[PDB]
Amino acid sequence: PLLHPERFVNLGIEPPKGVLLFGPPGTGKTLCARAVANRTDACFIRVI
Amino acid sequence: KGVLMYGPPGTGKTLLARACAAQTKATFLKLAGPQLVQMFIGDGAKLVRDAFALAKEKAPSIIFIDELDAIGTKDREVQRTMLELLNQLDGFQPNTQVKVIAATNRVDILDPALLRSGRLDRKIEFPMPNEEARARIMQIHSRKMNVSPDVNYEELARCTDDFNGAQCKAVCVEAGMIALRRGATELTHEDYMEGILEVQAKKKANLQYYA
Amino acid sequence: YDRGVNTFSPEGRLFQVEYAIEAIKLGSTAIGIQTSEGVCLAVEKRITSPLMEPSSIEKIVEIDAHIGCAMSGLIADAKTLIDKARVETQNHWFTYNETMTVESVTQAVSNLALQFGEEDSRPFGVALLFGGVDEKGPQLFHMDPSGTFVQCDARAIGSASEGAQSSLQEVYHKSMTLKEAIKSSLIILKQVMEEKLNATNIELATVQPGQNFHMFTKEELEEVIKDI
Amino acid sequence: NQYDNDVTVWSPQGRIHQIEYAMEAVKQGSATVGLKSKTHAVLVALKRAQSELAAHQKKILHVDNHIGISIAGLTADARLLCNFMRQECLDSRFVFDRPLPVSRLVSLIGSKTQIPTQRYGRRPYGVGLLIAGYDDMGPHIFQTCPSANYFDCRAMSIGARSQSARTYLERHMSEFMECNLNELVKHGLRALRETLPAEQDLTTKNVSIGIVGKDLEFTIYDDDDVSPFLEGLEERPQ
Amino acid sequence: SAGFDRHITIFSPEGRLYQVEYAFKAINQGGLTSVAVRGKDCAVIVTQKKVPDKLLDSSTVTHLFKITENIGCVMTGMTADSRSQVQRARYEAANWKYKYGYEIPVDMLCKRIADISQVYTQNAEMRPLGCCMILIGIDEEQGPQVYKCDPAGYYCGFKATAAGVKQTESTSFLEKKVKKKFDWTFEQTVETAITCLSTVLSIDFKPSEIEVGVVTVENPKFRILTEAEIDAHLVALAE
Amino acid sequence: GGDNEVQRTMLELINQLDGFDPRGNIKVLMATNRPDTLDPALMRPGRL
Amino acid sequence: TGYDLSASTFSPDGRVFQVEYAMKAVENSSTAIGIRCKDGVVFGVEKLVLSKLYEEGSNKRLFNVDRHVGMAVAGLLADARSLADIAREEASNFRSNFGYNIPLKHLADRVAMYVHAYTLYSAVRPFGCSFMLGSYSVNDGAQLYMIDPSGVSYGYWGCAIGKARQAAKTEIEKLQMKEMTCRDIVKEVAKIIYIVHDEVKDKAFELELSWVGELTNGRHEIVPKDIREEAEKYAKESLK
Amino acid sequence: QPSGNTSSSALMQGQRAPQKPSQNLV
Ligand SMILES: Nc1ncnc2c1ncn2[C@@H]1O[C@H](COP(=O)(O)OP(=O)(O)OP(=O)(O)O)[C@@H](O)[C@H]1O
Ligand SMILES: Nc1ncnc2c1ncn2[C@@H]1O[C@H](COP(=O)(O)OP(=O)(O)OP(=O)(O)O)[C@@H](O)[C@H]1O
Ligand SMILES: [Mg+2]
Repeated sequence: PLLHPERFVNLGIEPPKGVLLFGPPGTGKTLCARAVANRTDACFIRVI
Repeated sequence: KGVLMYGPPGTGKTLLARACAAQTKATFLKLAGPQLVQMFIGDGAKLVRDAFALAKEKAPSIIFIDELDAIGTKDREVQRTMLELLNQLDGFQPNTQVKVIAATNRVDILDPALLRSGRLDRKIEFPMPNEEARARIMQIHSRKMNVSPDVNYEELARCTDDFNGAQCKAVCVEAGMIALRRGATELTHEDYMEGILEVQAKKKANLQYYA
Repeated sequence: YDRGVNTFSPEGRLFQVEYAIEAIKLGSTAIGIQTSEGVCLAVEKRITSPLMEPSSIEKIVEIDAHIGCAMSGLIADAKTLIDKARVETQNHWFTYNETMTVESVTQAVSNLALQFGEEDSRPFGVALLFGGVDEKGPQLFHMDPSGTFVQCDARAIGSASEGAQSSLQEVYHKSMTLKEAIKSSLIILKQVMEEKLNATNIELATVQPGQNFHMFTKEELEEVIKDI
Repeated sequence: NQYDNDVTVWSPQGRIHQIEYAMEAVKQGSATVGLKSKTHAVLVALKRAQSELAAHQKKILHVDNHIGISIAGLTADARLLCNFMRQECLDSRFVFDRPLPVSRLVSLIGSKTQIPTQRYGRRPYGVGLLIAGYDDMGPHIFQTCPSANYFDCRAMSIGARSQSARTYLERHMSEFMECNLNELVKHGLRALRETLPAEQDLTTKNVSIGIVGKDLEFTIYDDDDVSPFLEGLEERPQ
Repeated sequence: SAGFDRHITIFSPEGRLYQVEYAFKAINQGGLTSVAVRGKDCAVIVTQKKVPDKLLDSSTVTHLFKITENIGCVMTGMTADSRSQVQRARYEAANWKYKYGYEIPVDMLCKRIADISQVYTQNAEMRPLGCCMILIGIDEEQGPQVYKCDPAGYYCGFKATAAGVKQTESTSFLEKKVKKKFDWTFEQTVETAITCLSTVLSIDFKPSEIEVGVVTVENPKFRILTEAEIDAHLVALAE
Repeated sequence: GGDNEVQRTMLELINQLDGFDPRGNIKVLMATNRPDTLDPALMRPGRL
Repeated sequence: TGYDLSASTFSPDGRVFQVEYAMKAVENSSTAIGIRCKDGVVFGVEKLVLSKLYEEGSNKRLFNVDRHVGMAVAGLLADARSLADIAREEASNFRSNFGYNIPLKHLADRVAMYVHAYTLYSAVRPFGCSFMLGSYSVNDGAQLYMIDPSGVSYGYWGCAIGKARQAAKTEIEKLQMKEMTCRDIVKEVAKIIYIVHDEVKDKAFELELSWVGELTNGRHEIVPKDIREEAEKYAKESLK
Repeated sequence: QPSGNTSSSALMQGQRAPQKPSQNLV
């Protein structure tokens, strides 16, 4: 939705705005979060 | 002057209250219970009294109260706020042109705001979605999307049970995204069924001891 | 809440048989191949101690003069299946004075299997490979704890099942000879092993139409191995 | 949730959860359809493969010269009830020298499966039978469910994603009466492609057909005589 | 409180098991009340009938059951259990007559029922059949006998009996009534019964909603009083 | 005494997470290892 | 709550919960009405169609218990079928024992006792069917009886079972049933059925009628098609 | 579930007082 915002309006849906991540400890979450902060091309905010 | 209604949390009573507010012009005034507990000074008494004074001002006024019901049945703010509510409840003008709507999901305690002797009046129960409820809900929330004409909504209502309207909305959301995965031009009954499996995070495979 | 064999699930899935299905996962691998000339069968031995007697631990047992079985999974239950197989075969021969097809033997065994809670105990926890030569030629069948029949052209069971399945899929074809199948199976077994392959870790079995006897190879495995 | 434990307990809503939980056991297996004509009854089954080099599991199994059944669900109970079928038909033939009519056989099966859903110490039989037979009143198609309810139906379909077959049967219900075999077969098996996802098509390797007629004994075809039936059909409108 | 034995039949601390008390107070959901009295040559049972609709028949509601030619019974509590109980009693009486050659007295029959219930509650897996029992019968050199059986295996016979919902008041009223003098005459018994029910229920009785049954030395045969004769009795007592 | 303060804090997030005036191209990520101890009010359609 | 799981336990107040759970479970079945005229008994049942692929003869709720007894099952179907089998066996046993037709009252008591037998042990569950029995004899007239899963049995002039159990009997009782024959009852009960919410929010149904009394010489059977269709016409125009 | 629990504490904010200004502007 941040790069190609036409498919959703073309078909007629709306993009979600929230994702929760869960699994056992060590599974690999924070790594994916760090990965998306590399090719983000937008403001990123780390929160303590 | 005041009407209560209770039911399961999935009922979406907020929908009904909001739609009734749209169907009137009585200066819509809204409130939430927990947000009233502030700063350990029974401040909720001051906010309740402000609200009712404003209602008397804007005479065509509806009070909307939805959540707060615990008053310490097992905190010094909460008794004072219940006092403010209960006293102003029966201090209303007998002419009665302001109205009060209380829509809570619990009847878990009965100490606060007795429902008899004129303190409170009408009650409404809310059922859990019935058979027509599910079909109707999916059929309304799908209305924006392109849908194939032959979706047997009856089977969907059949398979849904213990499963409420908001989740039916979630299904209506999910079928579109699923279809976008394969670039589908419109939704199909299998897309809906896969959604009806997606929202509860189950996964389908070949178990290898059936059939 | 799957602490009962006699209980279903909110999605309809029995949660006791599945556990026995995965209990085979930690047995020992075993590979089998069907071919127009006959049936070939290979296993891993996985010896424990050098002080063991090698012949005391076995994986291939000959039910009859024209049928053989390979086993993986729990040790004790294999005996209870095998003796029943032998007894049934002899009873059928006595009544009808002929030899039955392997398919009926599998049928009798499975008919015993599916009584874990049917009568009036835990299900058996083993997996079996049946290989023989009936009137239709060579035959091979696979048997799992749920009591399900299936005929397979080539199959591997035990641990490393999926590891060897993909490798085996790419080289099999119907126009095949027994001599080449033995070599291919041994190559696969070499790749999947963790110990350096030799003549004291495997044991073969072959059955042929006109050579229904001699369901073993003994100490000529050295020349079968060296040419790899 | 504590009411969701066993078969002998009710619920404050007056339902028994175990029968409902056994109901979905029929939604795990493959899909199959059945229907009848003025003079013949035909059922069609989709055979599911296991792996690339394994034989496909069989669905249609022979019962008696005038009665056959399909199968959908668990495997153990399937073979158990098949054994019961054979035993009862053979006993009737031995005692009265006549074939047993289908309706009373179905009634006996309902009586048989009723007991476990009330006693303590046994699970219900989670299998979706479909019975096709011919008797003096003509062809007959019957269905059973784990809840011990047996229905008569002119056309039916069960298994995974079976509603599409139902809708197609509804929109073509009228003309099944007057058609004969060599078009009724393809008419019926046109219902399976809806079950199939749109990337693959029905082949000659994974389908079985069973037919029973007034003068034709119950016969099963697969993998060899399917080709005459699968030739000349309208491809899916993609 | 606490419930050590709330679920099954085992001993709590202080030695009081809790299922039988629940059985005892399960007797009141019938919503009825019955009285029984004894005079020197008569035995009388009185009870009321509730008919909440007109589509109900009138001959298929009576709780008065015939045990045998000289023994009659009345029931309380729930319904089906009563029918099972009377079936058992009929079976017992027939067997006794066949085995021994003379007639069953009321005492032995009552003891047989009590023993049945006791064995029934000693073991588990059986719900202790919650209904009360009242029987009357005439025998020689003892005269009229009235007895009552208890869902816990207790039994006793006594002059004035009440059961149902208002026993605590009817029994007290009968205590006050009987102390002055014995109800010698036949019709005084019916007097006392009707007056007791009228006072405890604080209402007079329309004849169509009352059932009474009497046995007398003149004719030990069990008999049910018809509408006309109860009309006569009521107008005689209520001038 | 001390505890209730944090309560206020979380509420100030929730009503600020939604309401009126769609926030827009602002996305939020939630990550945790212990999902079963979360307030159900977070799982409302529209928030997460 | 507790105390509501086993059928062999009492509540603190003193009532067993499983039987009344069965009571409130049977409510959802379709309403069937039994009525009696001075020379016969009439059974009427409403039966909802399912899908459009049914032959209309499935799920019959009228059973030939014996040569003169009627069956009016209502609830879960399989349990009803089992009870029908039990009643048939009992009737045949009595016929063999004494060589003449069972009286209605005796058979009703036997079946009620057998039904009651399943509310004591904790290894079984109570039945989920309440039904009716009816029979006409040249010697005893017309007899009706109704059985509920609790184990209570006694007669009526007219009763109904289903969702509108009281609503139907509200307008059934305004009929002076004591003196008209069942030929008029056949046409009026169809209207009785059509009165109460038959297809207000449903898709379709179908009605079946039984016949037993003096006219058939003590025989019990389904009504002939012509009379039933005529009653259908009268009722549907009456609805207008 | 009986209680033998404990808790932390927030501070007392009110501490400030006014002071005489000492600005020097001509
Ligand atoms: N699929 C994977 N591919 C590569 N590395 C992985 C993968 N899964 C886990 N790791 C490794 O896991 C380590 C840490 O993972 P990560 O920090 O994502 O864990 P986490 O699930 O966020 O844990 P926690 O919830 O305790 O914070 C990294 O060294 C990363 O390389
Ligand atoms: N009958 C209904 N028809 C359509 N949508 C409904 C219905 N009931 C609930 N919803 C859905 O529920 C949501 C709004 O309900 P909401 O979340 O306010 O529930 P509520 O029960 O009123 O809340 P609360 O927990 O505060 O009592 C929307 O997504 C709406 O679509
Ligand atoms: Mg992390």
